[PDB]
Amino acid sequence: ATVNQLVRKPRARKVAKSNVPALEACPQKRGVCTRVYTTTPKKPNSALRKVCRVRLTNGFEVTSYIGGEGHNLQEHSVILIRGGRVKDLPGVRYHTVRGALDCSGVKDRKQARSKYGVKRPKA
Amino acid sequence: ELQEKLIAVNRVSKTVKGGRIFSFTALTVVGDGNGRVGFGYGKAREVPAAIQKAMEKARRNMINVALNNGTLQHPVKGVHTGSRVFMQPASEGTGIIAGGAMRAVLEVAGVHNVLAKAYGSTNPINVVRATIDGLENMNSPEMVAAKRGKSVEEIL
Amino acid sequence: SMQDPIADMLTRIRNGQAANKAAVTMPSSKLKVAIANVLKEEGFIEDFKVEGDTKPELELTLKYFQGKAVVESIQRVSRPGLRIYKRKDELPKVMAGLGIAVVSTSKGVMTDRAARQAGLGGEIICYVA
Amino acid sequence: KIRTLQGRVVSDKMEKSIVVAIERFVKHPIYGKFIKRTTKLHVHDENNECGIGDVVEIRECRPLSKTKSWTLVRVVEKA
Amino acid sequence: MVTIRLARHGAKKRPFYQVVVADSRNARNGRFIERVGFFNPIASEKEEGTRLDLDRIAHWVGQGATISDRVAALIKEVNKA
Amino acid sequence: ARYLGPKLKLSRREGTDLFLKSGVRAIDTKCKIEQAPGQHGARKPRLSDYGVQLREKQKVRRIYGVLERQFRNYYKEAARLKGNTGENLLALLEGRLDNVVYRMGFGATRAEARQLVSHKAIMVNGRVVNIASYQVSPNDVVSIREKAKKQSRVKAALELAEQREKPTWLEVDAGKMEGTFKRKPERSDLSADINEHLIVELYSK
RNA sequence: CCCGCAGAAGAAGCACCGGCUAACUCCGUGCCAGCAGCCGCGGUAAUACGGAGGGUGCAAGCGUUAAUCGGAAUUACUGGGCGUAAAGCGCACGCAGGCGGUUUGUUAAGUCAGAUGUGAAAUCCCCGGGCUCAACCUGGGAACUGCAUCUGAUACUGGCAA
RNA sequence: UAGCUAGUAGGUGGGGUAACGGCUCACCUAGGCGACGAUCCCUAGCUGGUCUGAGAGGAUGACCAGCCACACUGGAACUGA
Ligand SMILES: [Mg+2]
Ligand SMILES: [Mg+2]
Ligand SMILES: [Mg+2]
Ligand SMILES: [Mg+2]
Ligand SMILES: [Mg+2]
Ligand SMILES: [Mg+2]
Ligand SMILES: [Mg+2]
Ligand SMILES: [Mg+2]
Ligand SMILES: [Mg+2]
Ligand SMILES: [Mg+2]
Ligand SMILES: [Mg+2]
Ligand SMILES: [Mg+2]
Ligand SMILES: [Mg+2]
Ligand SMILES: [Mg+2]
Ligand SMILES: [Mg+2]
Repeated sequence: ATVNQLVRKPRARKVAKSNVPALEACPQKRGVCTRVYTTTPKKPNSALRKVCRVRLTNGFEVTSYIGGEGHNLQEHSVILIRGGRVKDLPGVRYHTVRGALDCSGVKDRKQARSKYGVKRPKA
Repeated sequence: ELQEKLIAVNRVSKTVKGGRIFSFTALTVVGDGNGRVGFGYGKAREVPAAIQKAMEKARRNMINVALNNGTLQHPVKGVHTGSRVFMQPASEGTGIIAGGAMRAVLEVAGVHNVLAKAYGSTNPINVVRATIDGLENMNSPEMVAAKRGKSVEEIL
Repeated sequence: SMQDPIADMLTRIRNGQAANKAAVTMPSSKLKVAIANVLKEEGFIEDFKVEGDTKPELELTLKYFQGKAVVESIQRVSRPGLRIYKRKDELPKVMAGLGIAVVSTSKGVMTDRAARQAGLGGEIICYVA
Repeated sequence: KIRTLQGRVVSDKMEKSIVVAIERFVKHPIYGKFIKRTTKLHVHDENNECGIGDVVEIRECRPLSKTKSWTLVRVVEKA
Repeated sequence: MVTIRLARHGAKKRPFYQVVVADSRNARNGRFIERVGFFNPIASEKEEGTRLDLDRIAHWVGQGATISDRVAALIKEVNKA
Repeated sequence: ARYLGPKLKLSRREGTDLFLKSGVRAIDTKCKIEQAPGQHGARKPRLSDYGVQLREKQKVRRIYGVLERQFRNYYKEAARLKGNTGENLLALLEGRLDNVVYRMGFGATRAEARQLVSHKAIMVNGRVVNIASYQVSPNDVVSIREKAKKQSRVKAALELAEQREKPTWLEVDAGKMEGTFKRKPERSDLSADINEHLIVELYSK
């Protein structure tokens, strides 16, 4: 644009939103598993992804993926969730931190234990 | 004797009645390390053959760069297709600060310290052509003074 | 309408060098004559002459070296829509020193190196390279 | 010499007062253009003689009313 | 009363006082009017471990500034030298 | 904070000796320097430009026993200093007290010199320094303490050093066991296989 | 802080290894279990899942998440575009606004130069000094792109008069 | 979010403050501000600076320092320099 046009109407930024708005700029949030279940992903992938409908402390009702090889999350479980969506799942924008409050660690991991809340097996 | 550098090996393909014919393209640059650089682009059904064709084309097509102490003479802009590049001289120790294709071009041309950015598209072929255009349109104090009809000191 | 004769002069010179015209002719002005003085004395043109007392017509002879033009680039910086004034310690460099920056200082039209010599700032009329 | 300004009268409806529009010439911080900006100062006017559209020369003084801290010194021209 | 005193800077266990002329109400390391020198209590030898600007200090005392006790001792020692 | 692993694996990766062993014997009879370590050693590695820059940085770091955070501080300081950044970085690396001890020959290797430094067996200008990263300035007299002059380590180190090249910018004695650090070594004086503009470009990335 | 003691003696883990991106093969699983930042991977020979060996990076830390800037010339003042990719109002007139041909004179607002006053200290930067080095703390400088006057120049813009 | 303002804008006179002042009162004028964004609405302590950036900028103002505001909420004044 011309300089006069820019003076009259300056350049506008792009505000941007959060891919994880229910976190409310907090790295983790404590939520209650109002539901635990499985869902099938988008094509071309096919499997039974494990998810939970969680009620966070800020009142948000969200859906959170559960990683790891098998969980032990029944309803009313107190879990801690973090950001980072799952691509093949529609709208699932959060993970549950394994090994946090109730979402206990994956049984029998050896690599990347810190990502799944597994304490170091004895040498 | 001439320093060779392979930049990109890209698999193209044309479609025919039977199906698809997958060929290969090779982009290379040759440079003696002292202001004589050229680039070559060669196609062949096989990667080594394409590389050799690029090598021959690059050796056959070189240009003169009026280097100054292993760095550029003045800020320059290289414009080709959808690729614009900016190159600026730097005091020694800076090294080469450029992208992929530009790094190859400058390393083989013999520039040792330069700052550079690549705006627009970053397609290696057009980046190379723009960089070479910028170098071949970069002047030197001696010939600038010559064309203006003055002496080097009278210019700087 | 013609709202920048200085840009007109620079554009005439640029187009003439592009089209290999030997001389480019235009209406004259005090400022145009001063800029022609600067360009001539730093060797970007041979000669210039202003003929006429009611409609002064200025003629600039362009120079080409080995066939190529000499004025490879010539840009109007401080245009009417955005005047540019620089201080003696932010006077620009053109071609990292090889080029010139025609600057109108308080003592007349005179290049950036001369302005840095005489400790002056002023209006950056144009860049020449 | 005392600090002062010079502006253009835009209204004299006030009794013993005038409103003076003073235009300043500020280079824009971002875009580098020199833009016109005009400030309006309620100028005290004893006697009340200045008209709408005259160039008057004014000086800051003590507060005089709610929004009148400036006052006349002389009238540069009549319009 | 405007007082000439020591504002402690430095780090832990290693003080370094700045002799400042300040209103006696402000905080110790707070607003001052002028910095007239410094004093290093753990000053290693060979280094000028104490420097006062006696002309400015005398200016302030003439203006009526009061002098703290440690600053008075420093002035005595520096003018003794 | 120290690479307490096998040493010759580093030399095998970089393809060249880093003097990580004493030098009593050629390293060829101690490791397959030609072969990179691990199950896939004979594999022919096509390295990228980032590969070239990364390996160069590692090589020099491993030579001096420097870790990445400290080496980045060195690079920042070298860039900040006037002149050529690459040679300034090499000079700062050479100024390390452990490296100065190594060059002066009180340690057969830089790890040995580092342990001598860290066990308070070294003085600088008379004061004991046990900082393995202490920066030795011009004209300093790096010495060995009397209670540590009797260690066979220092002797064997001196007779191992004598059969190598003698750093010009140093003056060492075997009797008094001192050394004057005359000047800062120059990029020209140091080994020419180190190609430091790769480090410069890497950290400019 | 200095000296003495006894003995390697009390002290290494985390992430990753398909490309981006440094680092690769076996076994288990069989579009399942699962991974995932994107491209994507997994359907009986998986360097992409899980385990093992090997390796890479960093290191008393290592990753994940949250957040900001960068890359992003992706709001382009420096530094972008508008025939077909998003983008010339359907076309005109026209107030405010933006810009303004040419010569002489005058003014000194813009502009430039110089000086003065301030622009707190710290922080950033430069030259040094001190804590065994560094972090840290300091001395001096530079800088704080500014603003207000005053004195000059007045080429260019502005005013004013021809 | 396009019109807002009735002590509202100005004048005179009286009162009031440590001090100029619609600060307050009576009267007399009908003004004042706004497209260079008034009024309204939503967030927000401000700065030196911090983070990032080649830089211009962008984001933010934790610690430290300067200024302001507040002290359960809403108001008042008293003593006091
Ligand atoms: Mg550490
Ligand atoms: Mg790789
Ligand atoms: Mg298998
Ligand atoms: Mg940007
Ligand atoms: Mg575009
Ligand atoms: Mg279309
Ligand atoms: Mg279109
Ligand atoms: Mg049309
Ligand atoms: Mg004109
Ligand atoms: Mg300051
Ligand atoms: Mg004029
Ligand atoms: Mg608030
Ligand atoms: Mg940028
Ligand atoms: Mg409370
Ligand atoms: Mg009282």
